[PDB]
Amino acid sequence: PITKEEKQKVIQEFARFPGDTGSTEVQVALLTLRINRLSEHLKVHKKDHHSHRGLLMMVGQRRRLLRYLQREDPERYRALIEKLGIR
Amino acid sequence: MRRYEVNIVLNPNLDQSQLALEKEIIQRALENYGARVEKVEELGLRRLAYPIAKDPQGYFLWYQVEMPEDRVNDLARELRIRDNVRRVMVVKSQEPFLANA
Amino acid sequence: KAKVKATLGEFDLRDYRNVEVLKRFLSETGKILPRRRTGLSAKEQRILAKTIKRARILGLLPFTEKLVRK
Amino acid sequence: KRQVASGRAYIHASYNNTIVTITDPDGNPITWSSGGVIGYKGSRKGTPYAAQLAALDAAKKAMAYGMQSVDVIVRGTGAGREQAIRALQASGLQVKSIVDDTPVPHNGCRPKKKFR
RNA sequence: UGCGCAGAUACCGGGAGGAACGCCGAUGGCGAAGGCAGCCACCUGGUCCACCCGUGACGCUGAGGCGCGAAAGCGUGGGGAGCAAACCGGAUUAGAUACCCGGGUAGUCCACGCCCUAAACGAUGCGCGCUAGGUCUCUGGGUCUCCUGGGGGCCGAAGCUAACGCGU
Ligand SMILES: [Mg+2]
Ligand SMILES: [Mg+2]
Ligand SMILES: [Mg+2]
Ligand SMILES: [Mg+2]
Ligand SMILES: [Mg+2]
Ligand SMILES: [Mg+2]
Ligand SMILES: [Mg+2]
Ligand SMILES: [Mg+2]
Ligand SMILES: [Mg+2]
Ligand SMILES: [Mg+2]
Ligand SMILES: [Mg+2]
Ligand SMILES: [Mg+2]
Ligand SMILES: [Mg+2]
Ligand SMILES: [Mg+2]
Ligand SMILES: [Mg+2]
Ligand SMILES: [Mg+2]
Ligand SMILES: [Mg+2]
Ligand SMILES: [Mg+2]
Ligand SMILES: [Mg+2]
Ligand SMILES: [Mg+2]
Ligand SMILES: [Mg+2]
Ligand SMILES: [Mg+2]
Ligand SMILES: [Mg+2]
Ligand SMILES: [Mg+2]
Ligand SMILES: [Mg+2]
Ligand SMILES: [Mg+2]
Ligand SMILES: [Mg+2]
Ligand SMILES: [Mg+2]
Ligand SMILES: [Mg+2]
Ligand SMILES: [Mg+2]
Ligand SMILES: [Mg+2]
Ligand SMILES: [Mg+2]
Ligand SMILES: [Mg+2]
Ligand SMILES: [Mg+2]
Repeated sequence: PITKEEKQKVIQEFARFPGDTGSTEVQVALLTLRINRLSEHLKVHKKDHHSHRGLLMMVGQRRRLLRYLQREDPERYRALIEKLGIR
Repeated sequence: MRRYEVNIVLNPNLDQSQLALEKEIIQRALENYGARVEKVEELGLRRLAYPIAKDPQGYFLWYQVEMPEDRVNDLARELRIRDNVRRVMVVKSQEPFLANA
Repeated sequence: KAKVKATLGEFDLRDYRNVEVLKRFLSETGKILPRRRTGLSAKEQRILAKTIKRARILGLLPFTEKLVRK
Repeated sequence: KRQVASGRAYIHASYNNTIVTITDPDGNPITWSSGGVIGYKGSRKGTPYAAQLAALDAAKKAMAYGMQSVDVIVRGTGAGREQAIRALQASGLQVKSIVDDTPVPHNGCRPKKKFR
């Protein structure tokens, strides 16, 4: 799955300051981690639709957070995008 | 890794040569699959509740291991290959849920 | 009639290898006794079912028996 | 011509018939009777009377082979399943034990429309 | 009708193969719906509770679109035990193109691709806020006769309804 080790590695990579766990950046990072885990899981297991729902919703939430960061401070949006390689 | 329990039931007719053979065969398989053995319980001769392979008894082995998860299934395959090995069941270890405590 | 949990000690509901205790939860036949007769909780029965089935695959507890009566 | 003197008596009891087999302790049969073996032909075969007379015919056929001790196995439900046992007891055969081994599936095979 | 002297049925032993999981089993659980019951392991989605830690309105709905979608049915290749449309018989009957009985092909199962319906039902769209309680239950937490969340039920305040009824 996704152990707390990998998790904290990601949170700590994207934290806007130490002790930050709820940044929009940290959020879209974590989201995109599970997104890629799920998509790789769905390259095989194509016939598993009930998880595929999970993925649709995840991309939804990711795009809402990104659409927020775009509106508020676009510079950090471009930094995040360029760091994760999205869009 | 995770920590599992390997139950193995084999034919209760083996002399010392064959039993030592099947057992060190299980050792070798576990080595090849990367299983660190934390403890072992050799129960041995036990009357089965029903005939298995027409044999009314079974020789019981219980292992507690820690090993890579993605290698569990393959491991079980490798175990069931032996003729003398009759039951293979690997279970993920669990906390001993008490009742009537 | 007394219930099984009532007349029993502190036992591990998850241990599939303990036949001496599990055999207390089967009927005359190999069936699993309802919670009305076992005195277990919803969760407790849910766990017992699985551990009994695991033990049945090991040849430790039977799948079914024969009724000696009638 | 065998002299088993002890064995098994199987009561197969359906709603359309009751038939009795009598075997040695290893399961191999000796003699048997049924609802049609005695005179009855139609629905009258599944009656408990026919169960009695079938049981007794088979028990007398067991006497000549020397049967005294008998273990009774019972498969099925139906009229005269009990009546066949009660006939088996007063048959002069000492009944060692009685078991119900009626085969029930674990929901494996789809039954006929009649049974759903 | 059918099967049985080429020895069936009933019984014991060995073997093959397909399908479905008895008891647990619930008035129970999970899921967005369709739906999901042997067991083990792997991958994997949702959801709930406690802490009050982080972001700072990022929210709700949602025409189009896209994905899912019981059964039946369609295509190719498998498979094929039991059941079983069509169909072949036997009965019943005024007739029997049926209910009942003996058979039996598709199909029911697998893979991959179609099809997109339904009493697809809670015949009750989604989200939030407010409005007595009592009782049964599933599952968390707690200073654990109880208190406090989240589901599933039954009575019922205020109120609503044509009425039946609905009623945190
Ligand atoms: Mg083997
Ligand atoms: Mg008859
Ligand atoms: Mg009755
Ligand atoms: Mg039915
Ligand atoms: Mg003939
Ligand atoms: Mg003929
Ligand atoms: Mg012929
Ligand atoms: Mg047989
Ligand atoms: Mg087989
Ligand atoms: Mg075949
Ligand atoms: Mg049930
Ligand atoms: Mg705060
Ligand atoms: Mg602030
Ligand atoms: Mg929505
Ligand atoms: Mg739409
Ligand atoms: Mg469909
Ligand atoms: Mg279908
Ligand atoms: Mg087809
Ligand atoms: Mg075909
Ligand atoms: Mg048929
Ligand atoms: Mg038919
Ligand atoms: Mg006809
Ligand atoms: Mg006619
Ligand atoms: Mg008429
Ligand atoms: Mg429905
Ligand atoms: Mg409305
Ligand atoms: Mg929503
Ligand atoms: Mg309530
Ligand atoms: Mg508590
Ligand atoms: Mg629900
Ligand atoms: Mg409630
Ligand atoms: Mg009123
Ligand atoms: Mg009401
Ligand atoms: Mg409120």
